[PDB]
Amino acid sequence: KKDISNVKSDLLYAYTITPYDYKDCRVNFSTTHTLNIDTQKYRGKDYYISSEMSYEASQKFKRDDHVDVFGLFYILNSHTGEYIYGGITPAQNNKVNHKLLGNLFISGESQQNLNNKIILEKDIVTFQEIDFKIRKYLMDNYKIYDATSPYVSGRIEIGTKDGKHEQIDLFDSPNEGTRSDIFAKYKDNRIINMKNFSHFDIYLEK
Amino acid sequence: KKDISNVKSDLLYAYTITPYDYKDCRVNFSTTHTLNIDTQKYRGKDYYISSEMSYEASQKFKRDDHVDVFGLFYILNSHTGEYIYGGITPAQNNKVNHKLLGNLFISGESQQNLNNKIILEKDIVTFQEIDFKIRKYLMDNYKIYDATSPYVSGRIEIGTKDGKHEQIDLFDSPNEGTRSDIFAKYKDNRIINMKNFSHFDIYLEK
Repeated sequence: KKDISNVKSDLLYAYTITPYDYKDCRVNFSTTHTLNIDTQKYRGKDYYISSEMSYEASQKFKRDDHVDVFGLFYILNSHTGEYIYGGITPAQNNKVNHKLLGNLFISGESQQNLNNKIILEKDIVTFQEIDFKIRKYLMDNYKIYDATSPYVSGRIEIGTKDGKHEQIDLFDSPNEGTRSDIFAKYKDNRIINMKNFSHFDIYLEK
Repeated sequence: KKDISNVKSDLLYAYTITPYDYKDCRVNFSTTHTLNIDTQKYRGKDYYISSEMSYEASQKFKRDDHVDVFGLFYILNSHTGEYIYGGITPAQNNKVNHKLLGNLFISGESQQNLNNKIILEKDIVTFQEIDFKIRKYLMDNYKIYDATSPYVSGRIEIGTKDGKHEQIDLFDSPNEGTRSDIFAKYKDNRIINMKNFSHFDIYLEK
């Protein structure tokens, strides 16, 4: 397997990044595996976002649909395009604010309360957006990916109102551990409806 | 299976098209499944070709390589991009002319000589380019895809100097029979070196 210090290294680099956050963009057209979205209003002439997704995900969107974008690039220096995986939801029409409830469980420590630290402004959100914001919070506040951090494993659990949980591994660097490898998981464009969202639980093992 | 008149219908439409033929273009960058190539000198500002290929094929090309393009689009009305499958070879440096030798075998007729009808100007060529030129010749001269054509099956056989043959089905319309379906086969970017090329044989069954 891959050694923990390499994993952290990969992730520190990969997630130290500025996400693309564009609201209400029109889908120009679909390709075999991607959606080409108009971001000219934000980035200038001829600019577009190229979102690679699974077939099932893509079929939910068609030419001219209005969409919101939240994704992390896996390529740099790419002309008029910005390349990401998934990160697409139907455009949010009315303004909205969701203050998330959450808890932090660090090995051998007492539960920490993280309520209201993370706020979302969409009713329908991608796991990619949720994942990123939480990781960033953890990186910023707990330096989870620093070489000297004591964490050796951990995950995020998204809890829904039916009592179920969705897990997201926090220390996984597949294949060569490049952004393309690490962000590939977002290609399913998994989304969650805030109305079903309960709270999140983070587990870090020392 | 698919009925023959539908197949011909699909192919008539699909192959009635003007190919993109651009020489000496620079590769801008690679994505997970495509190559983004600079065609600004031919199509204008910000224009590019996007060539989708198999992993193995793509790895043969890197940023800044000079390449020649010969491909058929599978998408229309796509902004500053032109989308195709494969169709990429290392740029041809010196001028060249290859007059191909070939034969036509139509069921119950005598062999027809097709020598020198098809000419190539590259030493290294894609099957896509070879396939297209021959099909077009057949469409133009034998109307193989017309509803009233008598052909019910057939193929092209590319013969190499070692005595081997590569077959290309002339009447295959997979899946929904869209250009995306029919041209997907070109994604392997299969190429042939003219020095190994012997002649081609076409078989049409009535």
